[PDB]
Amino acid sequence: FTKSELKRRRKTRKGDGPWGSWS
Amino acid sequence: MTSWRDKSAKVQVKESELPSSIPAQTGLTFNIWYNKWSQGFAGNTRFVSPFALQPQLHSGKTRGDNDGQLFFCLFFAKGMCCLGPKCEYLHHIPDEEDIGKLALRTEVLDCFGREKFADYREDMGGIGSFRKKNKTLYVGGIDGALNSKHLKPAQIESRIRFVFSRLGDIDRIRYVESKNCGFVKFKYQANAEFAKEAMSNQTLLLPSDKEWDDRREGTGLLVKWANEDPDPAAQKRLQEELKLESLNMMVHLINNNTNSA
Amino acid sequence: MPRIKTRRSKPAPDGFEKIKPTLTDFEIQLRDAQKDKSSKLAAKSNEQLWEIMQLHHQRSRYIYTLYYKRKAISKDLYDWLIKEKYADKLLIAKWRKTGYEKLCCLRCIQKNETNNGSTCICRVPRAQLEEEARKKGTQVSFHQCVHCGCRGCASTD
Amino acid sequence: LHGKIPTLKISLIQIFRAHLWQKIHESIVFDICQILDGELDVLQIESVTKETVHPRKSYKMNSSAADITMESVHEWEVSKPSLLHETNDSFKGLITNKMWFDVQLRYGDYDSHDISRYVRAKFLDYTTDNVSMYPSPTGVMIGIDLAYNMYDAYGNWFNGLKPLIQN
Amino acid sequence: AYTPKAEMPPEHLRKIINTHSDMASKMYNTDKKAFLGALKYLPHAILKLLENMPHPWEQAKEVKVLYHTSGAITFVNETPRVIEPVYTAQWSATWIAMRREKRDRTHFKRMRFPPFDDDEPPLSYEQHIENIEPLDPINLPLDSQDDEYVKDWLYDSRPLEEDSKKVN
Amino acid sequence: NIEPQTTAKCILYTTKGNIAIELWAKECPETCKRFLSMLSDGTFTNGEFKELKPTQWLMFNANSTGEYRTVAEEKNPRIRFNRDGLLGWDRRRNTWFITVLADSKHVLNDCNVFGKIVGKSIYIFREILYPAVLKDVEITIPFFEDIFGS
Amino acid sequence: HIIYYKFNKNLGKGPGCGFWQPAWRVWLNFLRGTIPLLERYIGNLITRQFEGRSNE
Amino acid sequence: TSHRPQLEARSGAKAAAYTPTGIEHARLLPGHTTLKYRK
Amino acid sequence: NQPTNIRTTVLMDFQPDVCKDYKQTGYCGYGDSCKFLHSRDDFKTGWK
Amino acid sequence: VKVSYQKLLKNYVLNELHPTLPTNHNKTKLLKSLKNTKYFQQTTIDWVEAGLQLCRQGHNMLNLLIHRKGLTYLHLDYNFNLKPTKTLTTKERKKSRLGNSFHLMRELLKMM
RNA sequence: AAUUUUUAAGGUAUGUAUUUUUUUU
RNA sequence: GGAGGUCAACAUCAAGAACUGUGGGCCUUUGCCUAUAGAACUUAUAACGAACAUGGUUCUUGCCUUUUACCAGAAC
Ligand SMILES: [Mg+2]
Ligand SMILES: [Zn+2]
Ligand SMILES: [Zn+2]
Ligand SMILES: [Zn+2]
Ligand SMILES: [Zn+2]
Ligand SMILES: [Zn+2]
Repeated sequence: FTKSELKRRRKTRKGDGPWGSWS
Repeated sequence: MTSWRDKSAKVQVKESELPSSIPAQTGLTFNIWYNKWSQGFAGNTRFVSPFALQPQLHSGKTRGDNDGQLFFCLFFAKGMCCLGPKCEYLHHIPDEEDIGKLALRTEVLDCFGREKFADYREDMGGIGSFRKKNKTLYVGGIDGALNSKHLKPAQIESRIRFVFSRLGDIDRIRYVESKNCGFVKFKYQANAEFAKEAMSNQTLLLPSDKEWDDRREGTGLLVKWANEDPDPAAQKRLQEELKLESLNMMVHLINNNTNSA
Repeated sequence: MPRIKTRRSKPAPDGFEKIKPTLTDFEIQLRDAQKDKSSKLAAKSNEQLWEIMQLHHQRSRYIYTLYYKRKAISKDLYDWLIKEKYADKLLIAKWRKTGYEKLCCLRCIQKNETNNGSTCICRVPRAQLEEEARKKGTQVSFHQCVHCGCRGCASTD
Repeated sequence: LHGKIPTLKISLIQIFRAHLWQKIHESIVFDICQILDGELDVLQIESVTKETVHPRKSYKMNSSAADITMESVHEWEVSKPSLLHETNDSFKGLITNKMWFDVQLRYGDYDSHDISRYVRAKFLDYTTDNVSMYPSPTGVMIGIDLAYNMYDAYGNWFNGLKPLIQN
Repeated sequence: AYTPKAEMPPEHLRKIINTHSDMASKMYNTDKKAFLGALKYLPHAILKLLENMPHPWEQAKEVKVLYHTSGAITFVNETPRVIEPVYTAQWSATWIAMRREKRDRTHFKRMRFPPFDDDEPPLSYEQHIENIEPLDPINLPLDSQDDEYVKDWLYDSRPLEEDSKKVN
Repeated sequence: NIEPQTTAKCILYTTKGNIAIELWAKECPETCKRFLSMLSDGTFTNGEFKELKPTQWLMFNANSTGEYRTVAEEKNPRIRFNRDGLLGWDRRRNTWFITVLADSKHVLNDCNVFGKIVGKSIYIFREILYPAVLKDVEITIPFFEDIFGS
Repeated sequence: HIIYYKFNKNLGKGPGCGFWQPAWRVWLNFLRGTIPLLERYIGNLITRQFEGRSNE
Repeated sequence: TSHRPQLEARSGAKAAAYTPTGIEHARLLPGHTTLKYRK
Repeated sequence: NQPTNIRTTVLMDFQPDVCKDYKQTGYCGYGDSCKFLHSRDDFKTGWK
Repeated sequence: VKVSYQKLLKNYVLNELHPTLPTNHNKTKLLKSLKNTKYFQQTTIDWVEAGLQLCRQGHNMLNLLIHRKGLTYLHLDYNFNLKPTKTLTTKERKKSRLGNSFHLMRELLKMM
């Protein structure tokens, strides 16, 4: 995996960190 | 599919709505430990369930599916489940695809993941025995229908055939006029158990016929496990259906031996 | 030391007024987190606690960012915010460490308490769990840390 | 009872049996009711009507409630609260319509106190308390020591009342 | 291994304990057995609670507790320590405050016992007691100058906590 | 039993009699500044006593102080209905709630409890047992004199 | 007695007091030794309450 | 007629536990914990 | 001189000492020795 | 008072004369072993709050034991007075006989 | 030349049945 | 690397005035003699604690209808 992939990927979770819901 | 598959089941009831604990004033003082009304005499605790489900409407996909937990939500079966799409158990009526996965463990414990007990119970209560596989259900307390009486068993039979129909398979249904008891046998074990919890303490007729609005009040109807059918008619048939199944179960058992070699 | 304004306590340093309303908006929420709704379900009862653990997490990041990111508050005031317990020192000390930046709680890294192994799955990257799930293609099963309600402390997610 | 002491408990349960405490209370209330009912003309009383008493009021020692209530043909010039036997009375302080009487029994001891101090202490206690329900802020509290055959009353008196309740 | 124990938010405990106030649900069946099982240790919790009492020059002490996550019991986990001479000075100093205030005011009222009626359930901290600012403790005037050495740190809860030289 | 303390006193002169009032300012200051202000603003004067609800309460002075708007709700558990004649505040705009003898606990947490009646003049209120009207309002002990007439 | 007549010397009979250190210690020590009583008693009472008394 | 008293084994085969139910008697609290050997 | 500041809760004594054999029957085995009351009350015109 | 000085001396002497000499290996303490598990968790809090908390705890404990035993006619008030509410038949009487563990415990909470 | 305060138990039995929706000939 | 922690584990803390290790010598390593190295904490109007509780067993007592709860001295 790659840093760019992760950084882009996370914002997907609804509410920042870490209580933000995946899906 | 068109009913169950796509939808995530709507919450049957709001958290606020669900009945409170502490059944009201059966006794002089509440007992914190055993939650009961201690000192005084009870006058039949039993009441008609204020809740029931809509087999097609409430059923849907949930978080149990993604987990793929085998066991079914019983508070769904009572139509009382407040979690809905956040519930961790399956919401729907059992099918043969889900039964097949349960089919390993359905002997020791029911569809809801409640362990069976060896001896049954005096009055044939909640869960059965893991000694006998009983597909036969007994209905009683037809007064749950209330005073309104029906002209013949046709009204009764058809109504019972209608209501239990949605809850799964049916091998046969027999109402008895002399004794107000209707014996229902689903094809499958797992289905018989799901109907017991769903249909207990319930009322009858149509949604809006006669005394339906005051229907909530009554005694409520029993749904209990049933004794062996004593007549030699079915007693031959139960034994004949036994043997023919036994012969089927010799072949598979010599086949995995035929596999074994 | 005490949260209360007991006469022993020292009056706040200079820059405290600017952040005072921002902290109180956490405070009046906490007062409402503990009021004891009556909830029957055992799945709900812990979901109430998950509000406190979050409001406690969220109040410390606020104090953490000001000083250790934006450098927007004096070191006197910060040292005074730790006495008064507006911020959890031992939590923040993990935030300064490498790997732990987004951590829930000090309970989630407890090696001891958990039965086998350690460290809530709450500390395991989503990127991974998807993959061990991928072997089964089951889209995992994990949602919330039983201590917290966390989903992915691990600082990549 | 301040100890255990069973023999004393048994004698004292003989002396009061078949609800004698309640019957003494109802008995004093009734005779006071007749005596007030005979003075309707002289004292300017509209009506003397004894109330419906909770069955346990007689022996409930924390709170009380009026027994007999009064009402005036016109109006009444009442005094400060004072003892039954005191003399100087200035009737110009207060003015009311309803009066009430409490009959409070008590069974005293060697350490007990004289009845007057008990009657006044309970009077101030109850009338300033929020538990007791009295019709109007003027009344007479009639105490009796059952054991010592002693009585007093600490009320708000109007002209014509003391020379009765004494007699 | 062995990471030390994780301090928590008091809010967590509070919510636990006032949640378990009302229990009639079936979910409490294993939290009631914990209440009974905890009754064995209660006389120790009374100990630790009652040996950590404030002392008069304190308005409030904040003490560590150790609680059962089911809210079955709450132990005070500190032990008090005092410098012997400093402690004697504090008690002696209040002593003089007591005599001066006894000779001072004419009527000295004394608290009614018990303070609260039998039927009133014990009032919660976070509602009743928490909001109010505390009343002043006994202290003593202590002199402007003579006592300049001790007067700063005398009445502190733990008189000297941070001094590298004065205390461990 | 345990009431924080009475910090405000406003005497009501009515037809049926003179009703004294003691108030808790500190525990619910918002309700105070609606109550006392309308006595300084006079919008309560000549109020008919309106709706008795047997065993519940009696009501009067319906009009609303600010912008016909609500009041920030506040409560204290020390202040409960154990008594008759606790001044109270309904959810509806600027409405007094005067607790009758039956002093129920269920209307609690439907209202913001406010003040008492002095133990002497409670009897005059019990005369309700031709509605009363409010002639004149005197304030004996003010508490917060800032923002009041200012 | 000892604390009073050293305390109340030259002033009064009144209730003013509040030197509670000796009594507090006395009670703390009484506690120190009744912990094993109540643990054994209450232990027995509850282990009998859940598990029933011995048959033998 | 006491006849046959009571056998221990039936009381020794009961399913309480190895110990009793776990009641803690006052005379089984540890005492004289050390032995004494002869020369 | 009972102390000035104390509230002592009344604890009701609900046990009557009525002798249950002499209350029902009207004969008590123990006699004049009986530790209890012997007082003999009866109900309230129940029968028709 | 002179009697008081004598009494205090008597106690002093009887301590000085017979000592106790503690238990090495006692080093295992209740709380130190108690905090090891998952179940106990640690925090700070005000003293008075811990007092109030322990009062609530105790009251719930004793009510659950009483009601467990099946006695709902005995009422614990919040000052830990155990009161009968009703007249009891002998069987009620024998079951509600109640030991020194319960009562001693209750009295101890009452002091607190 | 100085004592010392109280709660339980051996007394009012004990035992049985009693509020239930009609288990297939 | 230092300063710390109302953190943890393990070892030790009432004995010829009282500890270990080592080299050599007799015994043939226990033990005895001799030379030597290192001894933190606790002790002499005796002790880990400038403090002070409870229980058990057995004696001698005190209250005395019997058990619990108790009186008060001793030994362990
Ligand atoms: Mg005998
Ligand atoms: Zn569900
Ligand atoms: Zn966490
Ligand atoms: Zn976690
Ligand atoms: Zn986390
Ligand atoms: Zn008799």
